Amino acid sequence: GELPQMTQQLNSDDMQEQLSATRKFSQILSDGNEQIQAVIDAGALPALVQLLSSPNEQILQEALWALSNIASGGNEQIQAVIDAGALPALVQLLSSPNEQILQEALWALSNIASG
Amino acid sequence: GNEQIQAVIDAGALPALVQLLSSPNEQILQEALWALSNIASGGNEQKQAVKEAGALEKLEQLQSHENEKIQKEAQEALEKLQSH
Repeated sequence: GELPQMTQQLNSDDMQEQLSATRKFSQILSDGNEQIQAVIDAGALPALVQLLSSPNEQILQEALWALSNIASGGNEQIQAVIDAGALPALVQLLSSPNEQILQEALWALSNIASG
Repeated sequence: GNEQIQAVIDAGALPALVQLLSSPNEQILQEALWALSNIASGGNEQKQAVKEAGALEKLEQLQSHENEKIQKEAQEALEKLQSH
């Protein structure tokens, strides 16, 4: 008269979302990427992004280009422009019909994300 | 660096990405791939964003997408979600 007591009932469940970034690709040299931060300026960089809210695609793209130069510069630079509401800018302009503006927005925000 | 994603994720990376992760325009989708992967590789469970976006399945799918650029980076994006 044995008492067979071996109940296998365990909830085998754990999440697989640990700390892993696994690579970051950023190879670009526009020359002066850091230098413009050395210059600093009174408010060129916050202006660069303020320009992005204009109704002129060409002002957008030229300023976005300047953002991109800085955004691909480093963390020290991205956070300077992010602080001016840069995020708002590229995401709003994503609603533009101009599909090259979309990708450029993504490109610049990917730059800042890579900081 | 690290905590910039914290702001990007709040700004609304997903509203754009959820739509355009299916974009037929290479330049857009290939850019979106890095925009997604670069934020997904964050911390403080930053990777949740991809789950809410449901981009996981897109990635796996895009890995077999004829365009090799997307194909390669589509899997690169999974690397940011996974953890070994």
